[PDB]
Amino acid sequence: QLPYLVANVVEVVGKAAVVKTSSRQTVFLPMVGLVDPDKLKPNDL
Amino acid sequence: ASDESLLRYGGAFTIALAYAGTGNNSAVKRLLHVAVSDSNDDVRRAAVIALGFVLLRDYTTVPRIVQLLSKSHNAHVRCGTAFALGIACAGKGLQSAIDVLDPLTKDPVDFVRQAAMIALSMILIQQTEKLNPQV
Amino acid sequence: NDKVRFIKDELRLLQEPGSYVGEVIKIVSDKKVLVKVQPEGKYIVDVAKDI
Amino acid sequence: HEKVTIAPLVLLSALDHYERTQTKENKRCVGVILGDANSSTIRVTNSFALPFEEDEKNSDVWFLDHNYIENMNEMCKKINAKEKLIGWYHSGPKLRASDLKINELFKKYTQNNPLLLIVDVKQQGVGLPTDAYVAIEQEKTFLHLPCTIEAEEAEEIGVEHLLRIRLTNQLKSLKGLQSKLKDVVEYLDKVIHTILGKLQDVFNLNNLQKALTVKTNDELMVIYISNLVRSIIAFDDLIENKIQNKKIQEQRVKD
Amino acid sequence: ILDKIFYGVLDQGNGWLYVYETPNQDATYDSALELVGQLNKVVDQLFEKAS
Amino acid sequence: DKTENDIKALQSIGQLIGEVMKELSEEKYIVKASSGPRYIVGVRNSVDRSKLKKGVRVTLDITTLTIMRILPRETDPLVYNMTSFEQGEITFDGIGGLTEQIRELREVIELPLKNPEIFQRVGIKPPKGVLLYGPPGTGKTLLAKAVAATIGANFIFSPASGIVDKYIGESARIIREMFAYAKEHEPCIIFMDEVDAIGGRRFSEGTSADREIQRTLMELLTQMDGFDNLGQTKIIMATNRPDTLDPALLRPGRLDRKVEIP
Amino acid sequence: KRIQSVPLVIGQFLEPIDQNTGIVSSTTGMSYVVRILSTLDRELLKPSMSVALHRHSNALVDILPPDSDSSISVMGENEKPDVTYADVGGLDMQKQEIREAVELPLVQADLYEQIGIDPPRGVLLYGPPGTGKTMLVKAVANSTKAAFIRVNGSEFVHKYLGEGPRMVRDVFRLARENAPSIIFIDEVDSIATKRFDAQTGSDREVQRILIELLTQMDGFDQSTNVKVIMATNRADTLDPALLRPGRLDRKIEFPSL
Amino acid sequence: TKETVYISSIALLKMLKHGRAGVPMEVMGLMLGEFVDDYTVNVVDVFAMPQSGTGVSVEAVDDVFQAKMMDMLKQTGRDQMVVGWYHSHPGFGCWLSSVDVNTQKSFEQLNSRAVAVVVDPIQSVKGKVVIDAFRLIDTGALINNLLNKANIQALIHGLNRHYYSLNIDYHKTAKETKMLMNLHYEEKEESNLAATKSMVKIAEQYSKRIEEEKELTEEELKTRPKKHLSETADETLENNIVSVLTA
Amino acid sequence: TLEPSTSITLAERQQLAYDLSISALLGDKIYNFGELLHHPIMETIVNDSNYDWLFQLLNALTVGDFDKFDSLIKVQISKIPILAQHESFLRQKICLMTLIETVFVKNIRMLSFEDISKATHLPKDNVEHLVMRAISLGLLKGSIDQVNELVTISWVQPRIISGDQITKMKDRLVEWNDQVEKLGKKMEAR
Repeated sequence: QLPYLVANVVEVVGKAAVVKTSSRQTVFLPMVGLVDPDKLKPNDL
Repeated sequence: ASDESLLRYGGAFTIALAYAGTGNNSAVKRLLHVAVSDSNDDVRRAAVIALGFVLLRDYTTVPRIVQLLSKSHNAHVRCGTAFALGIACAGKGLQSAIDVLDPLTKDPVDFVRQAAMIALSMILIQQTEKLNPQV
Repeated sequence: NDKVRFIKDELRLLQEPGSYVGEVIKIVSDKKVLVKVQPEGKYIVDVAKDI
Repeated sequence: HEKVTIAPLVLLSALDHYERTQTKENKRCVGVILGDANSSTIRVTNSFALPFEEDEKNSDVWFLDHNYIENMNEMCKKINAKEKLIGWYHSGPKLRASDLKINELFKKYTQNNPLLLIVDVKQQGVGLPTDAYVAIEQEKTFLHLPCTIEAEEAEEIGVEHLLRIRLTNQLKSLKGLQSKLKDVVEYLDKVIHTILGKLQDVFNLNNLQKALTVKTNDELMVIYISNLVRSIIAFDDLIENKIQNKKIQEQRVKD
Repeated sequence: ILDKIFYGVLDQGNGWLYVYETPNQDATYDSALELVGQLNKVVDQLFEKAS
Repeated sequence: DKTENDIKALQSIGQLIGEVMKELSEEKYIVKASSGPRYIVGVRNSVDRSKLKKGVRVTLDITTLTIMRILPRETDPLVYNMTSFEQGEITFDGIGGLTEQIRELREVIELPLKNPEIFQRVGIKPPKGVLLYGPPGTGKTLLAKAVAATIGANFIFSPASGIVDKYIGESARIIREMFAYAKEHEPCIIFMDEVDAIGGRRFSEGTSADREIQRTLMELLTQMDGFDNLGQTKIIMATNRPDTLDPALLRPGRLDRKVEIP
Repeated sequence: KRIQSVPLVIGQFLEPIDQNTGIVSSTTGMSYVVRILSTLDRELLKPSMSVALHRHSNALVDILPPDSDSSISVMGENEKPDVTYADVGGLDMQKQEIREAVELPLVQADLYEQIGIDPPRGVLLYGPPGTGKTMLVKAVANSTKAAFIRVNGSEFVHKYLGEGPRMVRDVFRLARENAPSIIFIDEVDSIATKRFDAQTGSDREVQRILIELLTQMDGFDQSTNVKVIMATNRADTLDPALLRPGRLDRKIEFPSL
Repeated sequence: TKETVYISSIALLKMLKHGRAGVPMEVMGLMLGEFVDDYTVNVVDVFAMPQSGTGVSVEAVDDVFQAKMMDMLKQTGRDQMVVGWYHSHPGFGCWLSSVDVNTQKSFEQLNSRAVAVVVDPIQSVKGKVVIDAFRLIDTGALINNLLNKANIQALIHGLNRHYYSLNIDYHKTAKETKMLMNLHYEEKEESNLAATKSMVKIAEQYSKRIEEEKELTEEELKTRPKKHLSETADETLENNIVSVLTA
Repeated sequence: TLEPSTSITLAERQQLAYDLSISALLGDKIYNFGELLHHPIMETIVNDSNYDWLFQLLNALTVGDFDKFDSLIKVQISKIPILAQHESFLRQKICLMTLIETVFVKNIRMLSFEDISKATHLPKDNVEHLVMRAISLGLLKGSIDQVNELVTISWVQPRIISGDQITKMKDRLVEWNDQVEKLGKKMEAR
């Protein structure tokens, strides 16, 4: 549900993924398949 | 020996009452000892209140025992010395009691002002202007 | 005895959000003052009775 | 591997639970713990009381449910996901015959091996309350596991608000040796290495500290000289106090 | 040897080359040297005050 | 089971990244969180201290603001301020009949990249920076892609204006990222599209926005002048006209090779 | 102790107002009047210094070595820079010129003062860079065995109020502390070619950065053990305060001939 | 009279555990126990409600959840009745969120002795927990109990309900208190280990006190500070007592 | 992992007991018969195939006679060829254990070179070579000085059986305890 937080990414041990939020802040989430690869594509909310 | 706060508070009044009149060294040592070595805020105040009852007959001595304690840390202690003097020096008009109670009267801590005001009044009851300039 | 008491006062002081610096724009004769604070926007505030 | 971290809530719950259910000596209180344990550090992050009863005919005959376990972990999950059950709880009376025997039943609905925390949660003992054990058979074979505490940032600050040397360790040492001797005598009698062998020759020579004393001594002069400068310093500060008193007296005489 | 590049001495009479430097006694010497210097300082300061 | 895993992930929280400005002590660091301000932080559970160094990205707690784990540092691949095309999308041999330009470009680029060894033996450095000047519309652009294709170099296309962010240091950061990544992903072509905006001359000697241009331009001259040397990272500048290149660039040692389109 | 501990915000001390009270500007934009510790009030108290601030306390947690950072990218320190007399021979006039201006006060401040001539405190270098000039600058730093601090002078050029003034302040302080040192201003002409004739407007943000550089530059370097070397792509005129005696006193030419 | 709120070790801690993880963007929940009033109110225990996407209002008390949790607690001895409700919120001295009061008011038609307690973890990371408890006023109690109070009398004939602050206290048993302080075995055995490794590091710790002293003496010169020096002297004495003890 | 779960067969236990008996003579590393008294060689696994050899081995190990080696099993099967390398390794094993219990009640890493020779019953060069191998094999370390005639290697090896382990433990216990108690007493008093 909105109000929700979007993120405008421009980015194309275990795997680390960087998300760029539109609050202009970089955040750590893992890309170990807890967070799927197909939920990242540049230029996109 | 009961580890309840209320009961340790209650223990201090029991010496004051039991040993009342003429004072007894053993009785004062125990009460001063609780006053110094117990850090509980009810307990320290009750053990100072308690010295005044022991010491009603020998009332001259109470400003010296409580001299230190009046300028000592923690407001409950300072409260307890106001009472000590108030009970012990009542009716006599001891000049030394009044001198100790003066700072405490305009103390920041509100219940310290309160108890010193009650205390001053009991000593200085039916003592007048001219007899005492200070009143 | 003094040293404990000193340390307690110091501790009360060491709990604070700070004071804002501002510039008095103009004083109102009803006991408001108009201030531009550098921390924030512009505010109407109540003149102190300590000054 | 193993390295076990234990919530202060675990200890304090087990305490309160035993009195509040009116559990006497000669009845056990048994429990469950859950958290995260598929890691080198076993994280105990919560726990819960389990219904437990034992019979008059033999007291190693007993009742534990599994249904209170079926649906309670799926309420643990719902506040904090990752707080499923791996094992179990005990308050004592400790090290019974059927204190082995909760293991084979608790193997039915664990995901590794039942971790057995016996804890003296009447807090009556002296020293550790935590009699932690990995629950392995072979009988009450019971290899102990050393480790309590580690907790959350919020909890530790809260802990301190609630609450507000060589000899003690030596006395413990004496008691263990003394116990060890008594055991060895008993053990010969019943029957009719290396650890003991390092615990005698090694210490024969404050004892160890002797050999070290040679090196200690040189540095020991140095640190002594440092304390001497400090004594001089106290004298210097002292002289000022004497003058302060001296001044006051002098002003009182002028006046 | 005489500016102590070589860790030893000539033991003449045996006509053999032997170590004298069983490594450096004096390895905390400088720290001690300061320590003396502080203590002297102190003694002087106290004396002024005294009189 | 998977939908149930989405709630579990929602209680398996992320945490923000910042980059270490400098380490004061092993108990005091300056880290710049990406939410903006600078903070003094200490450490917390679950770290390595041998992946610590200045200028690495770290992970900081949301509610404790201390170093929970240490991350590698990352370029970030982009398509916004540096669009990267490994190889080119058009062939070098297939565009022959543009022959003269092709050969000059081979000889400056290909030979040092494949064989540093020959430039090294003589004792004169490998070539620096190349300029293509004359029409972009004759198929300049085709040539730049085409050279990249044969070397297998990483093609780095730059929008010069996009190097023009209006924030503190974002503009420093891009030059720095572009170079660092060139060294890792070397061989590489760094292609600067119409250089007048990161390498002006000034509007009229005056300034409106032509100081942003100077801020950019000093950074390129600095990398060049530096201890870091261009030879497996090649930079190629392109502009229609040479009459809004800076005099700095026109001086040998920031461009030395100047290819003209004949 | 524990109450005043990490996490922490960074601020800067502007000045002490009275006893046990100081004004700080924190880097965020919020300025606080705060207490200083009584054991930080005497004998460790500087009128402007870098501080550790608490984010609830509003009190002086710690005093920091001055190197507090900015949202601009950090400047470069190169102890012993690697360009060290590469190009030589036929630079005869420019090598001699550098040598008496730049090297000698760093090795000995004290001879200049004893003569009573002013030491060069700042020098301005004009003529091309990266063609014989830079090489010499780097070499001198290395031979005097001072830290080379390569300071990006077209990088003030931040677009915000003052991060940039805070950073210059940190750098001059830190240079006097880590003496001997070179602050090398790459393109000074960026933050000081403005208004000579009411042309080169749009330079209002660098005017604060300029004042900050002058107060730090002239107010130190009284005996000179820390050199400032100014560098310009060819030549550019500067605003009158740099150019006058007491600052850029040597003005060194690279020969046309 | 009015309430004084004794929170148990496990209750206090559970309040902090749930509230922190449920963050602002809130989780909500129930307090359990009982008391006999006029000077004794006890919070024994607490449990969490499971996050609902409408912030922390009356709509977020899941009645099936609470009912199932209460029954299951009961079967392990720990169930009792609701003595109030707690949560996590932005923190306010006039009531932590608007939602907590509007939830509290619905409760208040049923109860007449139910508190709202919230701890705010924003201000509980200065190393001193910020925790509040407030309740609304009731008529015929807080005027019958505590010229007289003109103020509070016009206030109660007026608004009928308004925030008032409830005191924070603790109560814990002796059993807890004894067996914290042998944890806070690790401490005794840890103490031996620490002594041994301290003597190892003493090479450096030696050298810095040598430095401290050089500063110290120099300082006293310049003045002629004294206070530091005395503190500076005391500390050095403590450290040697420790160095000697080790060995 | 055969015996405590049953499922056994007379054929299988015949192979295993006889096979163990040949292998135990044929090679070792720990000690040559103490471990076979906490080590079922014929404790109702099976007694067939002349398990007398195990007891014959302990007598043979002590005397260190060649005649006894042939009369241990039978000539050819005593030799192997296994025993040709084996006798030196086996030899050091008897010496090491016998001294380890005996020399000092505490267990200290001081041995006379002489009394290692006298006890092992071998010439002066030979023992030099045998010890040389023995340090290589580990369970030792700390650094024997082959001049000073000090076998000064550290105490660290396992100690045989539950028998004189227990005697030795009592003596050592009274001493470890007594030492602790003195330190404690002195501290207590002041």
